[PDB]
Amino acid sequence: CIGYHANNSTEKVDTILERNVTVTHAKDILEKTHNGKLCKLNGIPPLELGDCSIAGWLLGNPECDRLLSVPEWSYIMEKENPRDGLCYPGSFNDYEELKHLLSSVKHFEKVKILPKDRWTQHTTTGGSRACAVSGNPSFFRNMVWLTKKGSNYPVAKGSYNNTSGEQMLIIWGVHHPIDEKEQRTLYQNVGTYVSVGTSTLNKRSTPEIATRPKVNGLGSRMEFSWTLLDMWDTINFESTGNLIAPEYGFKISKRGSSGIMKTEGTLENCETKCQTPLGAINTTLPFHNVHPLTIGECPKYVKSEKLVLATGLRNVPGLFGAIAGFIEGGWQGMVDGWYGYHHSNDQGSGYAADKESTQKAFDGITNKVNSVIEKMNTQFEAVGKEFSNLERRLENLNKKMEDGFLDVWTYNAELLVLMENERTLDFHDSNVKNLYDKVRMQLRDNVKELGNGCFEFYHKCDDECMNSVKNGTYDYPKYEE
Amino acid sequence: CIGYHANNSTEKVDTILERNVTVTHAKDILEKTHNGKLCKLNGIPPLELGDCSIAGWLLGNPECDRLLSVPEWSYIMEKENPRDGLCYPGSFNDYEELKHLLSSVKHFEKVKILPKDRWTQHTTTGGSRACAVSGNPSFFRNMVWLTKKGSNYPVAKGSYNNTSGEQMLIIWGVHHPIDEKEQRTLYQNVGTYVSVGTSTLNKRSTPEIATRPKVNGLGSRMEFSWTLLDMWDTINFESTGNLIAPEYGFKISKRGSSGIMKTEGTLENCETKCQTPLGAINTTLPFHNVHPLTIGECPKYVKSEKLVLATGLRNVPQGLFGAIAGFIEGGWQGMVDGWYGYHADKESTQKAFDGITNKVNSVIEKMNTQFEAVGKEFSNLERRLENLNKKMEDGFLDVWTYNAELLVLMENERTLDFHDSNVKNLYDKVRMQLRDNVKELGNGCFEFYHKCDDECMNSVKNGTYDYPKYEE
Amino acid sequence: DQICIGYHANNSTEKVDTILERNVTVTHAKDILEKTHNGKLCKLNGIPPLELGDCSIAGWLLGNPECDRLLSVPEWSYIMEKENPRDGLCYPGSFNDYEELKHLLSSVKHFEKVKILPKDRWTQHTTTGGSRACAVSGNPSFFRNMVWLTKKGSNYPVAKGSYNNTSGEQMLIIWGVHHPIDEKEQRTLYQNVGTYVSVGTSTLNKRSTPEIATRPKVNGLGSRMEFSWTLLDMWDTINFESTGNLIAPEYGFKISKRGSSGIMKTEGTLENCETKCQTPLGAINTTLPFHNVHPLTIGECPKYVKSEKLVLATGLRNVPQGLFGAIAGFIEGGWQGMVDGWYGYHHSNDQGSGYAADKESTQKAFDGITNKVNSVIEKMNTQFEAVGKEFSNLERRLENLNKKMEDGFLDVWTYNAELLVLMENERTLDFHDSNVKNLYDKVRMQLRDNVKELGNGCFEFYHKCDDECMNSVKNGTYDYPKYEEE
Repeated sequence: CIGYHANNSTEKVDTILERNVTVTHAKDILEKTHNGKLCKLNGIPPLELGDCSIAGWLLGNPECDRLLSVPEWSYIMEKENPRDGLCYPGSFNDYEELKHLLSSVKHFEKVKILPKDRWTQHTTTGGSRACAVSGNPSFFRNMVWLTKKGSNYPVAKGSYNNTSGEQMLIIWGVHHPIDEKEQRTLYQNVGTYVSVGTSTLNKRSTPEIATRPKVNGLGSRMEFSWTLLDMWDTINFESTGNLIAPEYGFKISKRGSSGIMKTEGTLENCETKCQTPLGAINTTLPFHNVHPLTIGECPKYVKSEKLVLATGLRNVPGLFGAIAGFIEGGWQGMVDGWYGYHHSNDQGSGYAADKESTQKAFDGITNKVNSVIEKMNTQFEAVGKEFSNLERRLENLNKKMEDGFLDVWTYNAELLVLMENERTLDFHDSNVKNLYDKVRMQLRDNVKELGNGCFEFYHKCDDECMNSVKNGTYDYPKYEE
Repeated sequence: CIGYHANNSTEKVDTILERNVTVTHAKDILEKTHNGKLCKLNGIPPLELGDCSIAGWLLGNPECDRLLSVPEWSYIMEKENPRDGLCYPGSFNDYEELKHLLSSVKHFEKVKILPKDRWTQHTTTGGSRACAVSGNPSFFRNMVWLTKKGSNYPVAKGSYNNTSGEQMLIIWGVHHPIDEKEQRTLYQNVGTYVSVGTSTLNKRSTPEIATRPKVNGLGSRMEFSWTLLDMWDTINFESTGNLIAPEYGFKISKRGSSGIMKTEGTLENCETKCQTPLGAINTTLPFHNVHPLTIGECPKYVKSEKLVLATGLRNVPQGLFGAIAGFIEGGWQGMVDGWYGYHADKESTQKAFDGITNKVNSVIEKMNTQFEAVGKEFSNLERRLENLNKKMEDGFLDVWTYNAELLVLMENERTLDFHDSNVKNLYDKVRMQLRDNVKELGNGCFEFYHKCDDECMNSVKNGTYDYPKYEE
Repeated sequence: DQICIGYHANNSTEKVDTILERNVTVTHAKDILEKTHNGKLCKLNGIPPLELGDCSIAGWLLGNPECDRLLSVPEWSYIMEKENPRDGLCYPGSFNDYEELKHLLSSVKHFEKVKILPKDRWTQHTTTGGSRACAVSGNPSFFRNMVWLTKKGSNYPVAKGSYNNTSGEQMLIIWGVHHPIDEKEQRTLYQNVGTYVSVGTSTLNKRSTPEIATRPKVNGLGSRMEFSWTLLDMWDTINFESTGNLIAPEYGFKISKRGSSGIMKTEGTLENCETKCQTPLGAINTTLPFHNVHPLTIGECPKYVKSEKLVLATGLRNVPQGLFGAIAGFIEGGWQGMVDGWYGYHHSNDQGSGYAADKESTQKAFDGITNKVNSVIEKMNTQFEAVGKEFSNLERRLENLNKKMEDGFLDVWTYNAELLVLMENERTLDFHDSNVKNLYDKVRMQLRDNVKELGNGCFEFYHKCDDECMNSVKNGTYDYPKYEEE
């Protein structure tokens, strides 16, 4: 008797042609588990900003004083709406761009470039209530609010030749008052400007005085801008009022660039190739469905709940008419493989598997499952991008495209599972119909072929004769009836 | 005798291996029909701008006075080149952005915020020939052209604390003259400015006086800008010349955001989940090819003329398993109660049918679809970006086409073979019952060596043949 | 006597993979991955590239004196720049909306330089302005295409100039603003101090103020020149007005276009060939749906894939000395001797041995495999893309959107094409298997009684089978007067 395997499994797969088909074995290829943790990424921690905006951190909001601050990070953790941004109300030009620039960094060191001391001739102690330090009027630790000394504001000049050996991120500001009287109180002079130069940059701001609602009590604003100073290049500042000067610069070496992850949680010291806001993924499968906003090298994100490839055969405690066919059902007793024999022997009967054809099948199904997994390229993407109020169009271009790929990968992967499942079942069917044939063509005359996949022997068949058939050696002196 | 179905069908499908193969049955999965109509979208009408640009509508070009104007729309209809834009020649900063913002809205109400009356101290009646109303010099209904009263233009001040309860779209302008003499005629003062403040916004414009060609007769221009005032926030205006002030604001609640559809036609009161400039699509198929510029939840747009899945079997009036068009040479037009039968096996016709039903569903149902706008807006200095969009839409067009074309072809070859296997299997089931008792003819017939009356014949269709026969 | 059904075999050591096996030697194959260029840069659809040598588009247009002798054609299809052209803005500066201008100029139907505000006519201002940095044979010179307006005597009267665009095509006009480092350099050149540079057309309205500021020296100058551009519509007028610091255009550029393409970063030079699809390593003259030459193509190209080989199997498994159990199955091995097709017979009898091929079923199979290989190739849409885009320093986010997307498509096409080859390979092998198991059956059902079926795909005849009887089996005509022996 020739037959196939069967077992306690209630696992269901779909094919193109049927659904809810119970199968002896399966392998889900949809990665759906995270570890609830935020982790290092390829051996390097994230910059952890707690509830500080990258603006507060850099500018040095006094409320950011005690942040981790590492010399090298791989992504950046912000909260969605950090609260601690520009304590003195304002704005920051090309902000989203700076954030992408800082998102990943090889080395990042703060360095004093235009020391506060040296601004003799101007007042340096300027501060506002809104940036309070223990109930005391303070200011952005990293900047210098240049105001009038006595009743005089001589041209302000300062420069810095970038010798540090790395490119440097320098940030500066312009103060916009609400009053041509606040303008005099601080700067005396009225028609002022704030000029800034390097080998590549040339900007000249004029203060824009204008009535404005109060934000943190102030109606005035401070407008910050930035630039990268190349190695061996010089930044030149010159103002006759309203300059907010940098005290420090930031050595910045990089790297490859990444992206910002919007989360509440905190670094937990683990390791992952692929980080998501719900947790890291340590996986090898080509698809996942944890969360869309990953950072690292991830499987393709898909809108699926399950992608269950069938590996084993139909479970029956096809296209070649054998499994669930002329061989009506499977054998739970044969457990040493997928296909096998049973024989009726007067010395006793039992369950022997064709290991030769179980090896073939198994090596094939292994290869199928590998094909599907290994041909899938994966590279380091950031996925979550930053956009301003005047970039909705662009933000949505990004969205239309991420949505575009979501649909491709879902349809393709869903169908891939279904087409390949119907193939597996049939492969198992063909393997059994072929075994049945191999056997049949050895016997012929000498057996009544029962039609349920059994052969009744017309002669005596002792164990040696039975192994002769599993051997592929049946031959063949018979005799009878 | 075992055999398969046949019929009058001349419908052709392709497979990977053959082409132009006549099949008993087929199901095109390419949606290629619209209804020539523009319709509501998910129960909500489009904003219908006629031939008004969003700039004219908002600014209130007098030529836009009588527009539909609904409190909630789902997309926006403009003509390609609306003609009625900035009747007083100029420009509008961040325009494309404003249009995307207005493309879809949950609630949109105009509201008077800085009433014309209250600008005592300045002249308010300013108008130009170019914005004529019945041959009469007029202006943007929604704005206030502040000029000098007598020979004096005192600082202009105005504010508005946004109490409406929704976020508000406020628009303002700056006038650039062509003459330091036009500049005096209207404003007296020469070194003027136009300052604007909110919690988040802070802008100060200076008028740029400069000789310029005439557009609508004027060489001067008006440069408009906008902002969204948050709830409970205040906008502050202050000018010493050249301000074009808003009279109204726009309450604007939204929503989800959509896009603008460039058409000539008009809303016809129907319903659709998916609108295209040629008409709406009421379809369930995963692919269409009506038009690239859809809005809504649509099938994937493909560069195909037909995607015809084969559902029935090869039509052979008079495969991979050697039965259909094989040892059983041709099909039977006589057997019409199913696909396979004797001389129909409803049991195996049901199996087959349920499978082919599932095939056709698999292909249709696994296709995700979501609300996309497709048609985007770009300025003259955004060609690079516009073309990024195009390279990508092109990118997806190629994927979906290649994939869907191949998908049809791979799955067709499978269907034919599936039918072939179904028949070779029927043939076998029967054969293994008879054996001895019949000469197997080889054309799929069995000649009985004994007598086979109707009960004996049902015994074979039953699966019950058994089996007292000793005849030769 | 005895007949025999079998399949083809040969000297081939070509391996394909399927979903189920790998490294499977096959009689025949067809790689569908285009991996060869011709090391050359070519015309594109019958039109040359603009060849900038080592000039930036800024230097070329502005007319850096170091760009004087460039090819300059009236119509190009893409643009060749070197990566870092060296000859850019010889007088240090910047150029607004530069990346956009480059995309605009990347492909052009007609492009003619035309003198619009002739140098002569700026009576009242000095015109000979030059700088050491733009030297011509050791002589202080300037951008050939611009006019450095400075003071005459000690007076700089308002500068005015206009041009009504009559040329008949849209015109690319470029202008500049000079930013000095000194309210003393500002006086030396322009006398006046609170100056401006105003520019107007039907659509454009810009007013620049010079920004004076201490700055590092670049090419020795601390001052800078900031250029901007616009397109003047037909019949429209550009108005210039300045009280100092204008760098005026002498020429305009008639520009008709077209369709727009992109810029190719290369070192080599145009070699006069032809290609529908150009890559920085060379042109591709191919018809296959995928290639892997280089990502930065321009023209109509196959989909770029991360593959080394995409080898479709066309012929059958090679077995010198499947899913239907025939090939590499009950018919244990293949025949190198049968060379007139894929499947055939061996018929042995007292008139000779000798292989026949079943040409009927070899034609079927071959027409099918031909169609397979065409399906895969022909259903692949292809259109004109540029692929290589231009982005400024403040556009890194955008540049990377482009990258994430090109990367997005790279993964789709690779996974899909890799898998496509594998799924279809397993289908071909099986298809050949089925063709043979079917031949074996067709034959078997004719014979029956009259032969011992050997089980290795041979039939030993129980009667005499002369050549006519053998052709009767290949014919499909075996019939059938035999009652030996028995």
